[PDB]
Amino acid sequence: QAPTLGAAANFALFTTAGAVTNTGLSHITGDVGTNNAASTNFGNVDGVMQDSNGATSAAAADLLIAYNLLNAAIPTATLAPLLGNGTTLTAGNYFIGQGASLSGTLTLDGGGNSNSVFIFKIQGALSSAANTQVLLTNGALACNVFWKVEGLVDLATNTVMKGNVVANNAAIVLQSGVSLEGRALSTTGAITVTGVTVRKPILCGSAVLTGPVAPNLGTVVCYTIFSGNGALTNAGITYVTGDVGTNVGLTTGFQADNVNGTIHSNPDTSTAQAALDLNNAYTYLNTLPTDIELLYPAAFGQNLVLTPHTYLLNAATVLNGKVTLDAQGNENAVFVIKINGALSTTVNASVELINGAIAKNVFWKVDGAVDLNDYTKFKGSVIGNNGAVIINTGVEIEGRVLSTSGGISTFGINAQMTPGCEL
Repeated sequence: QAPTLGAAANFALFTTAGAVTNTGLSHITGDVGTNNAASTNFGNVDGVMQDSNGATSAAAADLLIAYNLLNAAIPTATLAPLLGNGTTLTAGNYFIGQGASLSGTLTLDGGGNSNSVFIFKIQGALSSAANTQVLLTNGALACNVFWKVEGLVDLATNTVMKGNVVANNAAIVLQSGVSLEGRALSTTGAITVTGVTVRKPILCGSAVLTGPVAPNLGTVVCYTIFSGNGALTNAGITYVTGDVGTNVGLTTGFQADNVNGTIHSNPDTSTAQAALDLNNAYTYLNTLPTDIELLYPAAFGQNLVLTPHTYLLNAATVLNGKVTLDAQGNENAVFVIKINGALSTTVNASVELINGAIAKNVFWKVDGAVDLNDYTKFKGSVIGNNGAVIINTGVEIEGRVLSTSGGISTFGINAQMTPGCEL
């Protein structure tokens, strides 16, 4: 059996004792923390910032247990300290009785068995040369790779690294552009990262993320652009699949032959029922418990990747460029993004879906105005509350844009509802 990390598994970056510091734009999936200080200068992290609390205390204890199992592992072979340079290794417990250095390419080959475990016992420091790459093949999984390092871990610029890097009574330093599918864990010592990507490995018994239970949209699943209260006005050449309308005021500017659906030119029984159902959905989304707070709403996007959870952005939010929603292979995964303020975007902003994520299962609860800037590619169901909506030239929506209250103005857009309507 590979060693369990217990609570330490929750983390991308963790030290039992010391400072945890970021510089520049880093992309992190997993908790970040220290059991005796507070991490500084991180941007948006897909994980909880855990500082000197019950979570870090638990991680500290389980990291110790993990370390001891690593230290107890009976070596299957000895390696020279120069690791990589085109070398391939199969499963084993590898003993290096001095400081080690990674260089060039190192391939870990699973032999067609995803249960293959690779443990490196480094009796000294571990360094890499710039542009070093650790590669996995033939079934090998990052969650089954471990480095037990008795000294400073220092990974050079653009190092591609795999596995759980456990530094015992030493610091970890991850230089510009390091990309780690794995974890940086210290039993005490500082962690310093600069412009890195670190994503905790999935599998090896990690719970499959589902996200929260999706709201029931009721009849508003059949609408694509809808206001509970306020004029709905389109200009330019716009195409819609699904219904459009307002429950208070007039809908104008949509050309019937461009709408695969019904334009409700003024309020009717359908808009009345949609308005009730929109309020119910908003209230449901608003009251879902927050899993992860994204601490920098002004900096949202910039190639942030999210996983199935309920997120809170606790201020007006700007989507700059791209945000990606990663279902991690679970097509039924739900993402809820609660925004406590207005939502606006840059031109060419985008929401992208990977690893099975579908727009039907993405929801945005926006407590304020919604403004989708020119040529934004937006996905999911946006439910705004008390604020005007503007959807600018060329915006593409796979999903819907709804407001409980507020006028809506659209300009030359293409908006197509996601599945659920049965009319």
